[PDB]
Amino acid sequence: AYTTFSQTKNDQLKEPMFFGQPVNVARYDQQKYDIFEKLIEKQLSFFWRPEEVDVSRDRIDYQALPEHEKHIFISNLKYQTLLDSIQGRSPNVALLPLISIPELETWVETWAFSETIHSRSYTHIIRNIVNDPSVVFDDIVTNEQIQKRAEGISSYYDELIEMTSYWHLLGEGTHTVNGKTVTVSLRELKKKLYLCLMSVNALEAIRFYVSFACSFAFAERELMEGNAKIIRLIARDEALHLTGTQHMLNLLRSGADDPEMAEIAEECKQECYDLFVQAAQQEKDWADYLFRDGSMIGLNKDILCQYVEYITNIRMQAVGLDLPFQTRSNPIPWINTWLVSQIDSEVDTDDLSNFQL
Amino acid sequence: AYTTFSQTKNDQLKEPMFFGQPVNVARYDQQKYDIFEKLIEKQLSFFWRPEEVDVSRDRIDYQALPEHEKHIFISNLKYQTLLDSIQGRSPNVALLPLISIPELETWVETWAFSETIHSRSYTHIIRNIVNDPSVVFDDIVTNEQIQKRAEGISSYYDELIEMTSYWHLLGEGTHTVNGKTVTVSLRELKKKLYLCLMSVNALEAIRFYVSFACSFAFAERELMEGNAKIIRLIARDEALHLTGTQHMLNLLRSGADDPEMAEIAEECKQECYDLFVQAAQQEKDWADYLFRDGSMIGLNKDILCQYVEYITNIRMQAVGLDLPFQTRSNPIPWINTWLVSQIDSEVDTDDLSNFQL
Amino acid sequence: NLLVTKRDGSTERINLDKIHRVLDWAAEGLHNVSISQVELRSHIQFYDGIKTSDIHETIIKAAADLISRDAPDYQYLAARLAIFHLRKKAYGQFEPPALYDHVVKMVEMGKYDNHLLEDYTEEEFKQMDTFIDHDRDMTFSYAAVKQLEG
Ligand SMILES: Nc1ncnc2c1ncn2[C@H]1C[C@H](O)[C@@H](COP(=O)(O)OP(=O)(O)OP(=O)(O)O)O1
Ligand SMILES: Nc1ncnc2c1ncn2[C@H]1C[C@H](O)[C@@H](COP(=O)(O)OP(=O)(O)OP(=O)(O)O)O1
Ligand SMILES: [Mg+2]
Repeated sequence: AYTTFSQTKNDQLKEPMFFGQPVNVARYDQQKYDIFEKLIEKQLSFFWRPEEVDVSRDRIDYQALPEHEKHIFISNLKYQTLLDSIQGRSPNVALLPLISIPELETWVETWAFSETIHSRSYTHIIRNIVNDPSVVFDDIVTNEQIQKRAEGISSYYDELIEMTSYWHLLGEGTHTVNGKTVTVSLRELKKKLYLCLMSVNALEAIRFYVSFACSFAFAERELMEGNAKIIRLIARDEALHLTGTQHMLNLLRSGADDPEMAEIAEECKQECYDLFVQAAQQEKDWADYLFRDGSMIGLNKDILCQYVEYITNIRMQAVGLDLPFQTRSNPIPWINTWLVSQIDSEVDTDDLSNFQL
Repeated sequence: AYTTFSQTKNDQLKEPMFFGQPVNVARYDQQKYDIFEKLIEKQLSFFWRPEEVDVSRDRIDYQALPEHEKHIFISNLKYQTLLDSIQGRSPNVALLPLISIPELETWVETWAFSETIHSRSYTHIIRNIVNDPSVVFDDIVTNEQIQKRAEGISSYYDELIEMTSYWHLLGEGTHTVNGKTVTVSLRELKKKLYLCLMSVNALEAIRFYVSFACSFAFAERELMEGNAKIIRLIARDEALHLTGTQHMLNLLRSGADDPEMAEIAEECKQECYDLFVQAAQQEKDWADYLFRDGSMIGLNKDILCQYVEYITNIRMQAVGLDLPFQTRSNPIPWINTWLVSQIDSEVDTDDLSNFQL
Repeated sequence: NLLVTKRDGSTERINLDKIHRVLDWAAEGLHNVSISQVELRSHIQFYDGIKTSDIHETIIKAAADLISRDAPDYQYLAARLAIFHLRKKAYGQFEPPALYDHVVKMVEMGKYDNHLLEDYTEEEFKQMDTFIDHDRDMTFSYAAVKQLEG
């Protein structure tokens, strides 16, 4: 059973990242892993609000766009709104009952909070380029080309949340719930957590960065620059976010935090590879919908798909997964600039006399 | 079953605050109840970091304190750390799975995040007034005068989280779990939510403000002034927090959101009254412990207990509960400064001639 | 561990409960006053050997300056505090002496007129001491008391 303030006085430095004793006292004078304390300090320093960015010029640029470029921009915006809509609530719902050290708990809430600023900034951009935002928002849930990708990401979250409730209500063991038998395995829960973090890592380090290329491709042509200013701030947060999931995954995989997890991480290695590869294919599939009605200067279906394979290899290698695509140089090198902050007249005849022609 | 992104396209303006369809798309262009959108905007505008406050001078003031006043100060700090430790995680864990409108979901996540800043600032204050912060932190979980109210406060949260898991895992109805019969009533879940929010309202609107009196009483003596600046910033957030819970409670009690809920709110009126009365009594006993070894200029058991009765009547009145104490004027009026932000020489003889002496 | 200097010159350990008792007495029955306000507005600077008579004069000033439209009863809290201080200044205690014993000492010191003893007998002085109601000093306002001692 989960408790908001566990009664036991435990040395938090010796607890694992997850599944240990629920955090009681929130102290920040010490850390087990100081990576999360640094991520908090850094995310707090990046704090920005959407309204403090000038986006007034973006309505004119948007309405002046060709119809198929309106499609590219507003579709990449709807997909962005969807992903960070999930990301606003999910790390809080899926991870907070499992975390057992205070620095990781506070980071997850800070991580989630910064995502709500993203959700609010999407509403800010939308309400300043279109005439009725309701048309844009209502299409996110009903558009069949969008909501398909939503259920793939949310499933890993939902399944981890469900197994977590059983593990809290019933504990580990074989149970019978309304006749049917229900087995609660902590090893299968640790397996659902690790798979979930892998899905989120592909979401924030591959899926969103494919979206960043679209927003910044308009900016390289000096268009939608108010949007680009916000997306650049969002990308700065997203770099902290994916670093968090990388460190969690690598600490779990190496067994430094939980030896049982090193075993479990190997049993998922194939699922994780297929998980990341699938994400890349889904984003390549999404690219086909963006350019269904035409392309633009500097970005088409081929270019964006090459960046999907380029960025996927980097992310998968960072978490110890095999590279699924061919080696390739960066197809859009311009994106890197967005994802980070007397004559000395004296003569000596004697020296010349010491010569032989 | 809880889902991080519900597939159904629901008009979010017609959903209730709680127990409706899980929020899917996070939009901020419209609200059902706009009180929470204002709370978000106001909390986002209050964003502060603990390190931006100078607390280095406070160590000198602390070490010069009498021996029993070090205890008064440090006990109120351990209690503060505990309450905002619970408040850091609990609104996210206890409320996010139940919320069904986006503005209330995002507010709860902003509310929770702002509480983690408080927890971080307590680590800041502690690290700058005592020599070993471990001495303060390790005492928080075992402390007898604290852990009594700690387990009482967390219980309302823990019980709501548990019933929520059953309601998501099993749904409403009479169930059998390993032989023992388990009844899942949505009406009983709506009752545990209302009781929890009442407990949280007393937690943030009475318990903390009794603590505010202690922190600011030292500040009126120009002592611990770096602490006072942080507690003042905390008090500004704490006013937003209790306003959120007040609007939630009143919207539930008035039945605007759920016709069933108006009836349920009446069935709890006596339990809620006893809830607040117990909290007020617990704090008066806590006050009796603070001054066991002496008092200080401007604060003793009588003064603080009078403020307990004063602030309790105010809070209970705001949520439609009967006043348990006698009417009283503010015993510490100084606390309000911390909780809220020639000759026209011309003559006319003819006009004067129109006279008779 | 520090010491305050009493009115009789002796010293004892500083006890804030003595101050709480005085103010609770002076605020007794009054509406919308605050013991905590008077102590904190005093900004009383303690030091080892601080005179107890200077301490009291500080809280009188503090309570006197809190007279406001929202808290008019401070005019009586500061007055009761000022009468108390004035009793000690002239008598060393709270209760005034007998009317005869006082006039005797005062005419002897040349502070009163000589005729008081010649025109009234001790039996007559004791009869007027029964007229006196020393509790009527509790009906003054602070402005009245300052004009009295001033
Ligand atoms: N031990 C103490 N420490 C600090 N302040 C004190 C103490 N005792 C009394 N006081 C304060 C309370 C009063 O408001 C103020 C005047 O006290 P008062 O009783 O007139 O002085 P005293 O006790 O030295 O003379 P007396 O012998 O006439 O009582 O001094
Ligand atoms: N009936 C009363 N009339 C006047 N004052 C009263 C009465 N009852 C209580 N008091 C208050 C006035 C004084 O502040 C306090 C007692 O005064 P005082 O003799 O100075 O005691 P104290 O606290 O200074 O101890 P000590 O004088 O022995 O050091 O009680
Ligand atoms: Mg005395």
